Amino acid sequence: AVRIGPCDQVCPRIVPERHECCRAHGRSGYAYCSGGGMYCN
Repeated sequence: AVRIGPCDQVCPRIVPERHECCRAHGRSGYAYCSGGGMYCN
């Protein structure tokens, strides 16, 4: 699990946008937002 660029910005967005960030950045999918940035699977 790692952090994506806009994932922190699209974290508070809807549901399809949250999974779209990780999937669009070559990541497994949306996992959770901790500390000060969103983290993908």
